[PDB]
Order: sequence, then C-alpha cells, then structure tokens
Amino acid sequence: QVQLVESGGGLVQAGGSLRLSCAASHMRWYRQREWVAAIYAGTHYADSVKGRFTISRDNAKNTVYLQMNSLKPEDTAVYYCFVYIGQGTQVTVS
Amino acid sequence: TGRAVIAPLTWLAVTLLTGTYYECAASEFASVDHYPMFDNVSASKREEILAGFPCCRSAPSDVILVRDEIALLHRYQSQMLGWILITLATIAALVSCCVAKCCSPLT
Amino acid sequence: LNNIVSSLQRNGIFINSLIAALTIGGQQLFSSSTFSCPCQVGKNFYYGSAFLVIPALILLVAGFALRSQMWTITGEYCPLECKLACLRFFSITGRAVIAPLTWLAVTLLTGTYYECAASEFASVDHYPMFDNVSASKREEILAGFPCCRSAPSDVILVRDEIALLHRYQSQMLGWILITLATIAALVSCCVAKCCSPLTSLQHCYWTSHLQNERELFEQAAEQHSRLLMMHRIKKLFGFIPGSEDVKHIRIPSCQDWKDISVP
Repeated sequence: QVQLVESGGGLVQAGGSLRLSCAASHMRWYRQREWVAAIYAGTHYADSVKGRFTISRDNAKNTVYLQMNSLKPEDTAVYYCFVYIGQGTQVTVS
Repeated sequence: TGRAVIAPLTWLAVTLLTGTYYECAASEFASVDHYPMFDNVSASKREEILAGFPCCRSAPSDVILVRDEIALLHRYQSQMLGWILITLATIAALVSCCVAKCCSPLT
Repeated sequence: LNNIVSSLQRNGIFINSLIAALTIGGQQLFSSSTFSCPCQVGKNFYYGSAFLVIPALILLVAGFALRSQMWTITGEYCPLECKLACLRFFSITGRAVIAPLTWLAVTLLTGTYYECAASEFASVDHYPMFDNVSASKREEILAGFPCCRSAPSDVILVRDEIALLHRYQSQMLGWILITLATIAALVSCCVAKCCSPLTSLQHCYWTSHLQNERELFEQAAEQHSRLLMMHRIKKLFGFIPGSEDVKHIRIPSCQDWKDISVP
C-alpha cells in the first residue's frame, strides 16, 4: 500500500540548484545504480560527492527532501529512491 | 598421542591467531540489527552484502568503516578462541601428565 | 672446542641468559607481527590484559613442566628429605620463572601492551575538551584514538599526553616489578643459605653426584636391556648376534615366534 514517487527533478545547468521531493504513504536514495545518502535521525553522504548534497525529511508531510547545490555535468544520472523500489527520475546537467 | 596431537593443535592455534579463516568463516553470522544502516526491508540483500564485503569487495558506500568494525569484532573473537584453546590444551596436558605420574606403577 | 660449549652450557647463568634473549626476541616478533591493537570501545582492556597475562602464564607453566625432576618431586610429595625436596624445588623454580618475568618486564618496558590495555581507563574529567553530554561517545573516542585512529581534531595532542602518561606508568611498573623480583631473589637465596643443612660446597657436590648417578644408571639400564635382549636371541636362535654365526643355527619353527612375543 506504500507508494513512492520521485518528483522535483528536471534539467539544470552548471552552478544551479535542484531540489528533489518524494511522497511516501527511514529513507534511502539511489541514482544511476549508486548510493546517495541515508536518513532515519542519523545522516550520511557519499564520499564521491561529499560536500554537495543535503537530505532531510519530515514525518508531518510523510515526505523526504533532497537538496543538490552547484550541480555539474559530472553527476548525470537517473535518480531513484528506496525505503520496494521507486520508479525513479532521470536528470542531466549541461 | 602427545606427538600425534601436537601438530593439529598448532594448526588450529596459528589459524585462529591469524584470524583470516575465522574472518571469512563466520562473517555472515554477524549481528547487524544493532547497526541502523542495514535496514534492508528485502531482508535478503543484507545477508548478500554481509557475505560480500569481507572477502575482497570494498564497496565504498560508507559501509566500509562499518565492515571494518565488524571484521575487527570477529578478529577479536578469533584471537580469544585461539588463546582460549591454548589455555585448555595446556590444562589438559597438565592433568594428562598427572595421570602418567599417578596411574603409572613404574618409577 | 665443542667441549667448552658444553661446559658453558652447564653454566646456569648462560642458559638463563639464552632463555631471556630468546623470549625477548619472540616477544618483539609477536608484537611487530600479530598484535594489531583492536580498537573496540566495549572490551579493549580485555585484549591488552590477556596479551599481558596469558603468555606469561603459559611460559611459567611450560618452564615448570619441561623439567622432568619436578614430576619426581611431586610424586615423592604425594627430616632431611623434605629439606632436599625444598632446595631442589627452589632451584628448579628459579629457571621456571625467569622467562615469564622477562616477558612481563620487556612488555611493560615497550609499553604498547599497557598502552592499548588500560587506555579506556584514562581520566578525562581534568581535560575540559571532553564534555560529551552524551557520556558515551567520550569512552568511544577514548578507546578509538590509541590504536591507529589519529582523528586530527585538536584531540591528537591531548591523546599523546594521555598516551605519554600511560606509557610513563608502564615503565614504572616494569621497573617496579623488576625491583620486587630482585628483592624476592635475594630473600629466596637467603632461605637457600639459611634453611639448607648442607654446606655451600656440599650442595654443589651433591647435585653433581645426583646428575652423574642419574646418567650412569640410565646408561646401565640401557646396557642391561641390551644384554637381556642379546640373551633372548642367543637362547632362541642359538647364536649371539654380531659374532661368528657360522657355528650353529636354531632354524625356529612357527611355535617359536610366540615365545618371544611375551614382552
């Protein structure tokens, strides 16, 4: 009965900001597949992209929020989510 | 018997002291419910990765530090077992010698 | 030339020095090879403490057991005889206990084992850096830095001080132990020169006599067994082996092999 949808993605150029939102009816992130981050209240980030992303969530809206800053073409990937696997969204950087 | 059993005792002791055999042996038996990283709602990929990192797979996804801790724990236990075995062996020898110096009728 | 080496081998001081050097070398190799200082917060004192005690205990037991005469001493145990047993037991104990004392002393002098051993027992309330309102991460990092974790967060200098302190204590203990050991030896020697009824020259002569008669009786027993077996063959086969056999041969039958199977 739990449904996950990746939203808020799209096309962004270099130096921009992107915010990802997922609606869930203890969260992890995926991209390609590669790990991104984890959250529960402990939070971790990948060493490859350390110092660029930020992951937050709130049980009030049962949603999880991921923040990407100063995106570059080096991270062109399709972004997924995992608690069951989300549909995922493709995002490129130009 | 003494000379018959000295060598296998040596093999077991040195293997446990090195710890690699025990490391690869009981790796999938590790307890991970304490660690909050390993949720794995699938409950199957968890055992897969648990058996996967100790051999040669670094898998640099923040789990490496965790895996080292796990490795360390197992390694620690291995050492104890070795020494534990050693202790028991020596104790056995002593009491065994006691028999050879108690039940023996000859001087 | 080899006789001189055997003569120096009879010198107990030389053999004890050899034992001490071998134990020190083995300890150094073991430390440099297979120590690794496990860094777990929960039970790290256990590992270092065991590294300190178990090798010493096993070396002590090995030194006590490798001497065959102590088995005879115990069998006699289980007047002058009691005094002689006590003297022999003390003399054998000395060599039995020299090696574990050497291991403990060299380990404490090196300090690594004590460093990794009582690291989590350090006092940090004096240092204002370690507040740790959680009160649990403090013990974790305290056990975490001494093994291999630098963690360059200003704590390194602090940790070195802590390490230094522990190291300092370790050295003292070693020397402290050394002092006590020597003192013990002295008073122990006092007993061997106070409760002993034999003269100082009498004891050495008696020990030489005991070793000589033990070896002589072992040789005599071997020769008597050889002569008995020779007699068995010269009574069964009818000839003495190793001599001119061309005189007679028994040619024993099937029933004769059973008789020699008794012993």
